[PDB]
Amino acid sequence: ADRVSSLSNVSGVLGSQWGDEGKGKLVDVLAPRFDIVARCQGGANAGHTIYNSEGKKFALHLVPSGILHEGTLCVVGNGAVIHVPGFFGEIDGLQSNGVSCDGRILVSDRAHLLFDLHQTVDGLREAELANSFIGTTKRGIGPCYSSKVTRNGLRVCDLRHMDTFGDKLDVLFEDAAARFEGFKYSKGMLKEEVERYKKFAERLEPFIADTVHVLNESIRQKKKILVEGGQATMLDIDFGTYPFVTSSSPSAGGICTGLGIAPRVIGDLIGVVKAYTTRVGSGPFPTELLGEEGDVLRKAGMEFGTTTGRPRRCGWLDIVALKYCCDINGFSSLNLTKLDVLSGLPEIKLGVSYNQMDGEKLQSFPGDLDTLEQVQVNYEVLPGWDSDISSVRSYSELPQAARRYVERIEELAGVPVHYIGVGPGRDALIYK
Amino acid sequence: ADRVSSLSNVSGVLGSQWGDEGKGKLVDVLAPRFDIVARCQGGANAGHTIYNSEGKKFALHLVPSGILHEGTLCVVGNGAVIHVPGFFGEIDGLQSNGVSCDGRILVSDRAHLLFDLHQTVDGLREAELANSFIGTTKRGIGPCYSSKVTRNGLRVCDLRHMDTFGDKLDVLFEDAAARFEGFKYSKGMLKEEVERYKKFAERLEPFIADTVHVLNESIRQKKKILVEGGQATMLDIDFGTYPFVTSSSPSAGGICTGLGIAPRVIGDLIGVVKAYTTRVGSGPFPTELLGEEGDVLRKAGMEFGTTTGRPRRCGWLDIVALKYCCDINGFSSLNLTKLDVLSGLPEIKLGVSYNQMDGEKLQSFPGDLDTLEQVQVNYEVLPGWDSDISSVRSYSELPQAARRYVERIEELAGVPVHYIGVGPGRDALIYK
Ligand SMILES: Nc1nc2c(ncn2[C@@H]2O[C@H](COP(=O)(O)OP(=O)(O)O)[C@@H](O)[C@H]2O)c(=O)[nH]1
Ligand SMILES: Nc1nc2c(ncn2[C@@H]2O[C@H](COP(=O)(O)OP(=O)(O)O)[C@@H](O)[C@H]2O)c(=O)[nH]1
Repeated sequence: ADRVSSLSNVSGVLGSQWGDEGKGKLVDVLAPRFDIVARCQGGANAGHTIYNSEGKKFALHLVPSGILHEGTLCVVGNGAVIHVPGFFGEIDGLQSNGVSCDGRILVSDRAHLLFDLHQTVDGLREAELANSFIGTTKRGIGPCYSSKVTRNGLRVCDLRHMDTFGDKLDVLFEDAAARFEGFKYSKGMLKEEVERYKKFAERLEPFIADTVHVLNESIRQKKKILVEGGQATMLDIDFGTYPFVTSSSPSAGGICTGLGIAPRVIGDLIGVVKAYTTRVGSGPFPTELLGEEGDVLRKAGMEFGTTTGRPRRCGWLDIVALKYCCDINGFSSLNLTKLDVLSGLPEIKLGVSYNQMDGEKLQSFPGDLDTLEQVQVNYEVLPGWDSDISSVRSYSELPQAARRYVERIEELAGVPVHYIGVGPGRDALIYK
Repeated sequence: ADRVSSLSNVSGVLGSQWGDEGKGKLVDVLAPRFDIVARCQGGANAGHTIYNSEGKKFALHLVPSGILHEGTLCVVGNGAVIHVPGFFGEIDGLQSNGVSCDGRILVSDRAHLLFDLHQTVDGLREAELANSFIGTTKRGIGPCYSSKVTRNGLRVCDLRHMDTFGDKLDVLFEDAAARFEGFKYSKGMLKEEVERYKKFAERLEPFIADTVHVLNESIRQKKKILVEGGQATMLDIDFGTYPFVTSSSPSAGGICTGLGIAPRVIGDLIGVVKAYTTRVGSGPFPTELLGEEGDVLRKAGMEFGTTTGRPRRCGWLDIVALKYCCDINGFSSLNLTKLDVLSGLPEIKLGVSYNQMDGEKLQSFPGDLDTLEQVQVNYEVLPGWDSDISSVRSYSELPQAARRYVERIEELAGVPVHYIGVGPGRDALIYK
């Protein structure tokens, strides 16, 4: 079961559901076998939680999970968005925990910039909207990618030319003001922003590097590279549950557009499938458990915001969406995480079919929410088990009902399971 | 030289420079060998020009170039943006020219909608800006992709639920008004838009289909599919000459995010490289020829807007950019087009190296325009020729100086040339 040494020159870990499946943990385990670990999409809005040898907790945002290994180079691709202030704060927090970052992190010169501006703008949007509620989710991710699409946003390369940075930054400052009256843009406030990032440019300079060239050059030199997926594909701007999705492309296609590598060079793709689904926030949720069964999962899995402490909605594993997701990415294998959370459940259901409001079986996963929010899920109950498995390291040591579980999944999904998570620890992973 | 039968289950044609390289022509020639031809990115803003057997001129916008073959199904992927009014106008124009479209064109339900709104908004932007000039380029492409990223835009699936379409459309109508004072949004004007697209929904209905499912299902059934690239990768939102680029991703990664297919399933990728570069509009142009040499190319190649008649800037083939582009996409081969345009030139230069403002050779293509607009190109003059080759069908029949040309290119680029265009006609293509 040498799964660690079976991976190709260029491999990648992708989330196959919604929210946090625990990709980081896997990336941390597989990282020492790779020369480079790169984040291709998203911003610091995410948050991978990993633990070292001593059991020390680490919560990453932008930095790839491979940062805990000396011989590994972390890279933030061009597909990403960087909130420079928060970035350095993240760096400082790692440097104080004995983890050096100097010369071990590359920042794509082609990656766009997320200013505090986008953050306040993001907030202004909801303030007037139907009123999305309670949560300091001032993640200016949406607006930043918009500036990018609009082509009026700034990129990392701009910090090398502070001369023009001024008249390049005021342009989107002026824009935002024209839109919201809750923004005045003082000419004095602009002066600061320039002098602020002028200082930031000094510190960030050694990190900047031609991400596209470096990566491609690396491949020519046979350097192994593991791509860390930002979020899940069900959250994808195109394939996810629109409009309830992210403005980024968490799918496999995104690793090409976010890193600048050829689709032909991408080898194995491990899809992280949590034993049960968890959707954070409003949106369609077929397998959603509003009853005690959901409460049991939530507490056991600790499905609560790392900052907000808000409970993530839970439910049974959705195979319909998973199968659909498998096709889109073309996963070589899968990492079935948080299996230890299902312990204690007498019955564990699986969403297999999708019926219409009347009773017609759908051949594929619904695009529009109109049809999706009105579906009749067809479950498949399986024998559960009452046994703490957070200690099982070998596959054969698992309960018969638990083994039957992964097997039924890999059967319906079509893709085999090579990793089974039974604990948050770096050590808590079973190889199949 | 059975290049037509060498292509994989899923192949694709991509532009490797800027502007129009003549991808459509190739797609039209290769189309009859494929079961499906699909457009993965962009909107009607493009415009592929192809000719049938009788020599009839056809100018496509959204519809893939494979539309001229009966046993071929054209597909407009989820990555695209559809301006429904213009679409039907394009359909009507094809139906009158004896080309039926009923049941031969699929429209992705997940593809976003480009309303006249985005068109007027796009215009409002430039009106107040530094003043981009003269040109009815009211292509609301930029703003539409923005609505998408913002997640407040509408998609094709919404037309199936006109009930909510109303309150879903007014949302971005209200938005635009808040931004520009040159927009008032009459409640009466909204009423129309709803009743307009309510009628459009009736006509478009038979075209709509789950693009993602269909395509993937097709692959499972071994149906060949050829992807038609929208524009070129040097125009890519991430990899192109930002900010002078399009809001879409014309690169290979884009065919994944635009169609919903696995990166592992994409086979051959033919990169269309015109014999000389042509950049339409302002932006960095290293190999730009402002002298007579440029005028000769422009007239011979007919480098003028199909609608605006404006002359496209011209120059020598840029190998630096090409090589850089080759890596990003991973082209299996290349299609060297418009070779017949180089006839008459005593000398033909090739951009090989890139020197700094002082004299330092760059290892890679520049990201920021600051450095790019200030480079010293290092050419490589080759023997030209004075011979009308618009009649040469075999490779050996070409002039020695012309053959030496393609060979030096495929040598420096690393990827072989399999197609050489010597005329706009369907028949005017040489196989190497
Ligand atoms: N109990 C348990 N927790 C796990 C397991 N795998 C991962 N986790 C935890 O689940 C959370 C996963 O979300 P997070 O890592 O923030 O998101 P990611 O970006 O998808 O990695 C982390 O806090 C992990 O330490 C597992 O097998 N069992
Ligand atoms: N002279 C000449 N014209 C060509 C050749 N191949 C294509 N063209 C024409 O060049 C133009 C290329 O732009 P177009 O095809 O609209 O753009 P595309 O979107 O890249 O296909 C078209 O009008 C073609 O008919 C060639 O080998 N020689």
